[PDB]
Amino acid sequence: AYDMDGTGAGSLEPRGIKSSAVEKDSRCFKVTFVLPSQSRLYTFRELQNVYTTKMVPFSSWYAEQQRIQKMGGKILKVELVAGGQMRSVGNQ
Amino acid sequence: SIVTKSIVNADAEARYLSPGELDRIKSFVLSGQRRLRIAQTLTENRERIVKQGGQQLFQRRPDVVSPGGNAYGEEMTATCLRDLDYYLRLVTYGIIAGDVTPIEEIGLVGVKEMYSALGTPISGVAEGIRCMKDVACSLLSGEDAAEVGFYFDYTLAAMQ
Amino acid sequence: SIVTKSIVNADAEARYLSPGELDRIKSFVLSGQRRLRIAQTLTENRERIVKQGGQQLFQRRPDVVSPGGNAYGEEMTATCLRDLDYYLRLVTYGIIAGDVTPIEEIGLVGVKEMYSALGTPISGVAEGIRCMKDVACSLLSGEDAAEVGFYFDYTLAAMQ
Amino acid sequence: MLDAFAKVVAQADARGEFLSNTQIDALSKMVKEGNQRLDIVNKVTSNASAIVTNSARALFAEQPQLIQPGGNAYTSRRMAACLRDMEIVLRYVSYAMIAGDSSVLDDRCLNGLRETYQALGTPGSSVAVAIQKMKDASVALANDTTGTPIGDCSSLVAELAGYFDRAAVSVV
Amino acid sequence: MKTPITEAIATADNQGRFLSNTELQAVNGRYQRATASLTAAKALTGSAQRLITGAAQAVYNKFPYTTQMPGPAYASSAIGKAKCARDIGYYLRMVTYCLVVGGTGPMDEYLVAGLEEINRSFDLSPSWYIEALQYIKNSHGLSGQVANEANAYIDYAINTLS
Amino acid sequence: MKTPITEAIATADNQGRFLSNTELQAVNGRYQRATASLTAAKALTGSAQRLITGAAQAVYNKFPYTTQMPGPAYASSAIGKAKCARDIGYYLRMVTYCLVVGGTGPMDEYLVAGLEEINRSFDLSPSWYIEALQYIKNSHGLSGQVANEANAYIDYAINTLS
Amino acid sequence: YGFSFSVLESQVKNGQISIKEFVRSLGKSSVYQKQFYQPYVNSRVVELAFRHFLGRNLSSLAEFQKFFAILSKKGLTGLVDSLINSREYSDYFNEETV
Amino acid sequence: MQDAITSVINAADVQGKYLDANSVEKLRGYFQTGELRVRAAATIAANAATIIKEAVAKSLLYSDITRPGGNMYTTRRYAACIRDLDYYLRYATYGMLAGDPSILDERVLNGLKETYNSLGVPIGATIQAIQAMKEVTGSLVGSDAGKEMGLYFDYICSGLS
Amino acid sequence: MQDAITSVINAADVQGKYLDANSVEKLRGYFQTGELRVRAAATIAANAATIIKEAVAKSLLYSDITRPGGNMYTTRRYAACIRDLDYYLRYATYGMLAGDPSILDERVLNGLKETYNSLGVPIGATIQAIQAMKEVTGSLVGSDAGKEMGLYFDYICSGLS
Amino acid sequence: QLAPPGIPPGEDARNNQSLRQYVARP
Amino acid sequence: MKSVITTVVSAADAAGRFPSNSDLESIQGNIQRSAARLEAAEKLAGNHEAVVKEAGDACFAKYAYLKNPGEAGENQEKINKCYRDVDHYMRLVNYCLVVGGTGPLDEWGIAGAREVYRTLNLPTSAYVASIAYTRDRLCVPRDMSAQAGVEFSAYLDYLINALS
Ligand SMILES: C=CC1=C(C)[C@@H](Cc2[nH]c(/C=C3N=C(/C=C4\NC(=O)[C@H](C)[C@H]4CC)C(C)=C\3CCC(=O)O)c(CCC(=O)O)c2C)NC1=O
Ligand SMILES: C=CC1=C(C)[C@@H](Cc2[nH]c(/C=C3N=C(/C=C4\NC(=O)[C@H](C)[C@H]4CC)C(C)=C\3CCC(=O)O)c(CCC(=O)O)c2C)NC1=O
Ligand SMILES: C=CC1=C(C)[C@@H](Cc2[nH]c(/C=C3N=C(/C=C4\NC(=O)[C@H](C)[C@H]4CC)C(C)=C\3CCC(=O)O)c(CCC(=O)O)c2C)NC1=O
Ligand SMILES: C=CC1=C(C)[C@@H](Cc2[nH]c(/C=C3N=C(/C=C4\NC(=O)[C@H](C)[C@H]4CC)C(C)=C\3CCC(=O)O)c(CCC(=O)O)c2C)NC1=O
Ligand SMILES: C=CC1=C(C)[C@@H](Cc2[nH]c(/C=C3N=C(/C=C4\NC(=O)[C@H](C)[C@H]4CC)C(C)=C\3CCC(=O)O)c(CCC(=O)O)c2C)NC1=O
Ligand SMILES: CCC1=C(C)/C(=C/C2=NC(=C\c3[nH]c(/C=C4\NC(=O)[C@H](C)[C@H]4CC)c(C)c3CCC(=O)O)/C(CCC(=O)O)=C2C)NC1=O
Ligand SMILES: CCC1=C(C)/C(=C/C2=NC(=C\c3[nH]c(/C=C4\NC(=O)[C@H](C)[C@H]4CC)c(C)c3CCC(=O)O)/C(CCC(=O)O)=C2C)NC1=O
Ligand SMILES: CCC1=C(C)/C(=C/C2=NC(=C\c3[nH]c(/C=C4\NC(=O)[C@H](C)[C@H]4CC)c(C)c3CCC(=O)O)/C(CCC(=O)O)=C2C)NC1=O
Ligand SMILES: CCC1=C(C)/C(=C/C2=NC(=C\c3[nH]c(/C=C4\NC(=O)[C@H](C)[C@H]4CC)c(C)c3CCC(=O)O)/C(CCC(=O)O)=C2C)NC1=O
Ligand SMILES: CCC1=C(C)/C(=C/C2=NC(=C\c3[nH]c(/C=C4\NC(=O)[C@H](C)[C@H]4CC)c(C)c3CCC(=O)O)/C(CCC(=O)O)=C2C)NC1=O
Ligand SMILES: CCC1=C(C)/C(=C/C2=NC(=C\c3[nH]c(/C=C4\NC(=O)[C@H](C)[C@H]4CC)c(C)c3CCC(=O)O)/C(CCC(=O)O)=C2C)NC1=O
Ligand SMILES: CCC1=C(C)/C(=C/C2=NC(=C\c3[nH]c(/C=C4\NC(=O)[C@H](C)[C@H]4CC)c(C)c3CCC(=O)O)/C(CCC(=O)O)=C2C)NC1=O
Repeated sequence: AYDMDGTGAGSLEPRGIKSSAVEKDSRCFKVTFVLPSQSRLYTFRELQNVYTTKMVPFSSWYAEQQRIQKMGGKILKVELVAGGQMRSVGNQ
Repeated sequence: SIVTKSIVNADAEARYLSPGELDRIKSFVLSGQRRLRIAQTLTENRERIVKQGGQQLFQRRPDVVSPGGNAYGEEMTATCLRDLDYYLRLVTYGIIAGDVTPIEEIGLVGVKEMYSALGTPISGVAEGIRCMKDVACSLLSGEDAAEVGFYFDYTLAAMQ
Repeated sequence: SIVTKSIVNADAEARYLSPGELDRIKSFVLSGQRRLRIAQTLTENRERIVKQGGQQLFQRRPDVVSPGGNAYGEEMTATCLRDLDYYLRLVTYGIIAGDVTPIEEIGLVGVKEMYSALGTPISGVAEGIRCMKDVACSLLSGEDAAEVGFYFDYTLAAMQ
Repeated sequence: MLDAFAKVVAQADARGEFLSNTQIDALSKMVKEGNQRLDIVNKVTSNASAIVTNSARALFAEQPQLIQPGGNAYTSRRMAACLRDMEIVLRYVSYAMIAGDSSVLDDRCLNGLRETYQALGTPGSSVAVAIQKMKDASVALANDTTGTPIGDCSSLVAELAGYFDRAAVSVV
Repeated sequence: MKTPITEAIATADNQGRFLSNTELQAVNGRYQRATASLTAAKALTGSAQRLITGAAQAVYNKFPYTTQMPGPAYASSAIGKAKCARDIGYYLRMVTYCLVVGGTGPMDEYLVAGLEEINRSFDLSPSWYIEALQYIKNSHGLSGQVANEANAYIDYAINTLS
Repeated sequence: MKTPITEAIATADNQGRFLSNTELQAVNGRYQRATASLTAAKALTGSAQRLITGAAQAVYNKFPYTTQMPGPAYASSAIGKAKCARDIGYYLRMVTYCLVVGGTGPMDEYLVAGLEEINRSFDLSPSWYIEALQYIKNSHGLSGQVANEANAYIDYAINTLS
Repeated sequence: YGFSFSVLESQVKNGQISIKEFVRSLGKSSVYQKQFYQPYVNSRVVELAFRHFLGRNLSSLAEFQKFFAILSKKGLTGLVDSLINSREYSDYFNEETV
Repeated sequence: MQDAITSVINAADVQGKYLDANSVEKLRGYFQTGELRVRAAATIAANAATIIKEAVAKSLLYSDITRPGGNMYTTRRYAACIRDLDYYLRYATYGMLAGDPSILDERVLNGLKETYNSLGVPIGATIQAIQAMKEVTGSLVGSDAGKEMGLYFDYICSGLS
Repeated sequence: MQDAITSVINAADVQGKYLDANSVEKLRGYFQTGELRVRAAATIAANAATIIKEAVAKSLLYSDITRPGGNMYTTRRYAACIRDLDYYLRYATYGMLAGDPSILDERVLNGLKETYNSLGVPIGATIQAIQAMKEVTGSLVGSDAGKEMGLYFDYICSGLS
Repeated sequence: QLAPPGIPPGEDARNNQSLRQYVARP
Repeated sequence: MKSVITTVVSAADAAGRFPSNSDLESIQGNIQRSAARLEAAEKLAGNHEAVVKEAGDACFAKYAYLKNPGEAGENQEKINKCYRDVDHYMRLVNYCLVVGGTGPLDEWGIAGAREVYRTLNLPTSAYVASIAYTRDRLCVPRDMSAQAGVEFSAYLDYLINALS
């Protein structure tokens, strides 16, 4: 279901990205960032634009924001376009 | 509620609501008169449902209240009953919403992280909700006790 | 049916069924007595529901039966009514299954590929099902006509 | 048997009180409803044969064990007595709708009807299904226009549903 | 239950008296007639499916509209054709019950009492059942006093429908 | 005869008292509704032959066996056709009598008392007379409360036939 | 089969979401899980995920157990989000290349 | 994404209090109209294609956005419209059932007027299409149900403006 | 993935005929037990962890698969068991509601015995765990409900054998 | 429910009976 | 907007008085009469495209000479404008039933109409053939209620009395 079942350290599925997203979450951000690949010079793949602006969901913004810095990216701006704040029920 | 997730179900599928979805929103709102009566019973029985709820909880789990238990002393025992007042409140929300969606994103999502991080035995708080369930279903008829008890055991399932 | 996709919904989410899902499987099976009566009405009225169904279809779309129409002659007109007997049968399945899941994977998924590949005007067969709907809802009360008509218009929606 | 107007007077006389001005205006708006109440009673008696014979036909389709040999509604006399009880209950519910009070319905239709069906062995839960099938067959026939002017009859149809529910819990 | 046995008991019990020879003679006439009655009850039973399926076809050949009209009251679908042959087997089963008992008692309570309220409500026509009972009279294939005992309870049913 | 006037007299004469305001209001309501009922009866009278020829033809279209089958009960010959347009005119005339009087009185005394006995004897079907009455309910051309008064007595006769 | 994701072709043709967003939403769709999730086992679902959202087969045994336990605990919506949010997706395809 | 019950529970929860008489008073008001909304959402599902065909033919069918140079000329651009109008008639149906317009701005309104300005879609003709679509929707569901479904159409038109 | 209603509709559809008296006769039989299955699936959802804790302690807790060298020694291997037993108690709950074991072989049974042989998982101890898990499940849901839930456990045990 | 047996509903005689002279209905 | 409010707050404002009991009583009539006149505002709105279609062709069935060249309805565009104008007059009658008086007719349709119909050479008798056909197509308890047919007709022949 959601990503906070009871998993933490020392648990059977591997220790990973745990987001505070509810059941079928409907909140999503509008993020903007550059993310240079830092791996094209030994792989020699084709080049793709690294400056992107896209709507990521609340269910997986934290994983994406945690990963964009993994590969040296810089986050220029993020906002919560869709969803409420301090909302107990209704994020579903 | 059943209205909001029957929508977001058909929302994701790029379609409207089927008869299977619209004959149940219909069936739920005619059920709404009976739901408020059930939640009205638990609303002003929280004095007995909570206090007798913590009654059986300490008789079944004296460790948590004994010296060394998490709810030891005048202080923690008050908060020991405070959480039961919380979860008894969320069950009143689930009965009126016709689903554990209110109980889902309040008191259930990531609950093991909180209680593990508070040092509280999560199995102990599960025992507390079960003791409240026998008090709650003892206050209602058989047709209602299949509902009010029905939301407690979901909270029991997610709390372990 | 409502039972099988309420399961596969909660199946994918790694969880059991909520009260919102189990109070509707419960609500559907008590509805099962009334569903078989409704499907029993359409079962042995297919002689009139189909033949009067193709009645208004040709009066509203004489092109399809005129010389050059897809259902021209003694042959195609018989198959012209055969498809209406199919779709009238699937509506009896959807009423008993409480959902268009039987109608979904039979007669709806990829239906435009078939009728486009047969040369049949897909809008014409949509007109045929609408003519059957007025005959079907004329055979039942208002409480039932909100269901039997309810499955036809879903078939109308997916068929265009 | 007393109607909705005499129910107010019967309560005021046991207090020894005149009717106050907020009680007369609650009775002057029952007169204002008026024609809408007689339109409901006209619509459920003009179709009174069709309400019973359709709800009966829809009751043995859902419960086919009633008309099997050994069922409670298998013979000519036991089938005719089944359609008879539904016409009696529908008759007294329309008496309570024109009165505005369920007094005539439980005075002389519902007193001892539960203990009658226990004596005969009639399944009283299946009799309640038949009252509910007559309920929505006449609720749906109350709120269709078909010769009436357009307006709000929502509180009177909710009142008519209450008499059908009172008869359906006083039978099992 | 109109039996010759129970009409004798009810005659003596109306005046609070024992069974005299007025009553023992009435139940003597049941026993003399019971030989011909019990042989008709076996013959109508043993050829029941031939008579039920034959008489259901006899209604469709005289009233062809009952297999063509749309509605729940007619035998145009397979549901209505199954409820038609159910009724013909109800009429034949009552006739063999009367031949076993001796009098027109089983079909009075089980068949005739309440019947015209049913045909008026469910829009069933009693001329269909007269035509079906006319077939069983002409085709049970019996003779003698065995046939006269069987034809009397068939003609008793025709007079109630007419 | 059942009338709002005579039912007020009969409920006071049964109790043995003078006509109070309980009874003066039941005949006041008969006088308010009398203007709608008398326009509904003048229109059904002046278009009677159109409604009689049309309603009889509306039965021969739904039930075409009634113009086919031999026998005295059916409208096959010209004699059975003349006895059918006479039966429709009896049902229509009792409706205009009930509108004039103000209640279901003339069709109780003259038509529906004994109606199920003369239908079963002469082998007439009540479904023939229902379809003849559904035509008049759909073809009188009345509007509003004038049609509410006419369709209230048409719907009353359909309930006794069914 | 005349299928349609008009909302997703909307939000990708305008550039409101990436191809990676359009691919992830396709994975959590119900026309997908009816196709490649319901008829199979969680074991077989993991390998069929790699052929679709990564363009390659599983590599090792530990790469199975990491991704089986995720699907074991979060189902389809937890598995496809754990592939689309990996680094190996981003190195080959970030936001624009199918 | 909150319905009327979710919004009532949120406001009653956000103060930490139980559902008092005022919170349940609105909830009873929503359950009374629960029967009206389903039948309103019933017929709208049936006549979805017919309503959109009626709106475009009544508002912007023959105007010069339809002709060459207008904003709706090419078949891809015309086909995007009825795809686009389908969401307005669909999401408005969701707001009519949920009894709360939170789903509209959550999933429709945000980034919408900022998107049409990017594409150059005329907001003026868009609102009149929705207004005409609101006019036909009051035809089907009736007066009060049209008042309910119409209450979310102009919510889209207001924010999209 | 078919329930009892889906299987009844399929067989009645596969011959192209309507739902006759025999097809509806079984459907009425399924609707009669609809009330029993939900309450059976209700309590099983509540006592999911308790049932699995009871089965392993009653069947294979102290056997030498639990000790070193046994098939369940390491904590990863022990933790895989209760994860693995959770599916059997969960999918059996789905079969109990759907009234048809098609979901089991569709999503559990296929490639299962062929997988345990690969890992070297003892099929003998697995079935006895499910048998013990079937025994405790009859405790909670009652006799006839245990007969229903038990009817799908041995279906897993039969095919897994 | 209803009235008790025989009692015409609405014409009860114990409506505004005083408590000091009230007699319990058998 | 000549209405029931804007006569009692236009005469009180010219007098310089507060709304007294003579002016609160006038809006009590706006609660009893408006139960009927909004029903004729609702039936006319839900069936407007069939009323003008049934009414606008009676302009051309009676006067068939309009399709002659040189006359008013001579081509395609001028026929569509002639059906447009009867939709306008049927829209202001829907606006006048929901206002309460003849406000949207006396300001928006009537005032200046005798100067545009003479300048553009439109026959104003052709307009009242379409409106008086709509008054006589009105079945009183079938179209609407008995009272709502009074309110809808009394704005219709007021519009006829304005154009003639
Ligand atoms: C003796 C025979 C007799 C009757 C059978 C009734 C029927 C009846 N009802 C109304 C009058 C009415 N009837 C209704 C009723 C309804 N409107 C609806 O939309 C619902 C479908 C239905 C509710 C049941 C309403 C709302 C009015 C008020 C008229 C209006 O405001 O338009 C009138 C006319 C009153 C008038 O306009 O002056 C009559 C005669 N009254 C009688 O005297
Ligand atoms: C001199 C002192 C004196 C009194 C105090 C009353 C005491 C009293 N109350 C009631 C009677 C009653 N008392 C109540 C009381 C209540 N209703 C509720 O729902 C709450 C429990 C509570 C309001 C605060 C009710 C409902 C009845 C009616 C019982 C019935 O008719 O079934 C009766 C029976 C007779 C009757 O019908 O009135 C009597 C004797 N009478 C007296 O003469
Ligand atoms: C010609 C002059 C004229 C008036 C002065 C008003 C008079 C008036 N007020 C109300 C009636 C009312 N008035 C109020 C208003 C209030 N109550 C409160 O507690 C608040 C202090 C205040 C709110 C501002 C309420 C709540 C009602 C009852 C509900 C209602 O009828 O709307 C009623 C209906 C009930 C009745 O019959 O009395 C009338 C006629 N109407 C008129 O036609
Ligand atoms: C909002 C205002 C409004 C109205 C005034 C009516 C007006 C009206 N009635 C009819 C249509 C009709 N109107 C009538 C009624 C009658 N025919 C007569 O000659 C009698 C005078 C009267 C009996 C009461 C009939 C019988 C029809 C159908 C056949 C016909 O066109 O005459 C039509 C043509 C479209 C249709 O078929 O409905 C129109 C516009 N409808 C509306 O929406
Ligand atoms: C506010 C309310 C309102 C109205 C009442 C109308 C009134 C009106 N009509 C026309 C304009 C017109 N009106 C007509 C109408 C008719 N000629 C005929 O053939 C028939 C006799 C008749 C219709 C049945 C025609 C043909 C024109 C165009 C005149 C022209 O082009 O010469 C114009 C000039 C501008 C234009 O529309 O082109 C105006 C103001 N318009 C409004 O906005
Ligand atoms: C590694 C660097 C890094 C950080 C720090 C980070 C933070 C971060 N904190 C979040 C939420 C949150 N953070 C909090 C925190 C708090 N509430 C309080 O009252 C306190 C003041 C505070 C705790 C100290 C809460 C309550 C949420 C949930 C908000 C919501 O559900 O709306 C979220 C949203 C998604 C999620 O949690 O799954 C992110 C991404 N991400 C990162 O990559
Ligand atoms: C259960 C879902 C389902 C459907 C609907 C279905 C349709 C179907 N329609 C067919 C033919 C046909 N269908 C039509 C139909 C029509 N002509 C018209 O004018 C009308 C618009 C329309 C009918 C209302 C005609 C004319 C043919 C024969 C075409 C030919 O011979 O080339 C055929 C080929 C012949 C056959 O095997 O029957 C199939 C398979 N099969 C299915 O399994
Ligand atoms: C106060 C007004 C009043 C009522 C309402 C009333 C009912 C009443 N219903 C009866 C029987 C009956 N009632 C039913 C009705 C049903 N059984 C079923 O299976 C169905 C579920 C249901 C209706 C469809 C049947 C079948 C009988 C006959 C029982 C028998 O003869 O054994 C009897 C037994 C006498 C008889 O045969 O007529 C009475 C007295 N009596 C009254 O005085
Ligand atoms: C043991 C004594 C007994 C008798 C006599 C009896 C008759 C009987 N026949 C009935 C219906 C029926 N009877 C028929 C029979 C026919 N319709 C035709 O067109 C054919 C010509 C004809 C066959 C000869 C049909 C089609 C129905 C169904 C009518 C309906 O359900 O509306 C019904 C209505 C309730 C039901 O469906 O069971 C009764 C009570 N029931 C009894 O318990
Ligand atoms: C004023 C109250 C009143 C009523 C209701 C009434 C009915 C009535 N209709 C009769 C006959 C009849 N009724 C019909 C009518 C029909 N048969 C058909 O085929 C058609 C479908 C249908 C007409 C539409 C026929 C043909 C007869 C002659 C039957 C016979 O002579 O056996 C008879 C037999 C006596 C006679 O020969 O005149 C009576 C008493 N008589 C009355 O005085
Ligand atoms: C669910 C909330 C939501 C909305 C509303 C939405 C709109 C949206 N409308 C679009 C285009 C468009 N929209 C229109 C619409 C119109 N042209 C006109 O003249 C009219 C005024 C109007 C119809 C009412 C057209 C023509 C395009 C194509 C533009 C182009 O190809 O440049 C696009 C570009 C991509 C695509 O259509 O695939 C998006 C994303 N997306 C969303 O997620
Ligand atoms: C939903 C249908 C389904 C099933 C049943 C399933 C089973 C399954 N069981 C596994 C392992 C395992 N299963 C067990 C189980 C046991 N050891 C014992 O002694 C007992 C007899 C038994 C417990 C009852 C163990 C110990 C492993 C780990 C094996 C290893 O690490 O080598 C694995 C390897 C990957 C992993 O666990 O992450 C799969 C895929 N997969 C499915 O999709």
